[PDB]
Amino acid sequence: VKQDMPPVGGYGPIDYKRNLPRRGLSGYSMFAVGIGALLFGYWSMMRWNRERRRLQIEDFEARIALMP
Amino acid sequence: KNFSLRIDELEEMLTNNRIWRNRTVDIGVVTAEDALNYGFSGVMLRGSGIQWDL
Repeated sequence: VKQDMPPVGGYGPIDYKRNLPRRGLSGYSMFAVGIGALLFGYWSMMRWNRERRRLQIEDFEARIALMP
Repeated sequence: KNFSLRIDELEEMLTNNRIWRNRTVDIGVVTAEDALNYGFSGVMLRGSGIQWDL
């Protein structure tokens, strides 16, 4: 009998592919998302700014009527 | 099998990394005339043009 170490029954395949799935989407979608979220933030910032303008005018009314 | 997956993940990590590329692209040209005169061997001959494997 012989007791070397051959490949017992053959070994299966071994990959060597450059498998890069390319996660993400196209860049035009990235520009669309960026400009959309940016403009969303601009509109919300505009609304909050003019609300605080209203309250700032009310504080001006306080300092005007409080003075004499 | 496991090292095939790990070398693919190394190629994921580096290799189309922008600033490592911009670190080493511009530098170290090897003229094929100089590659044969100056006695380069191995990976230098495989990279600098002419097809040569012992």
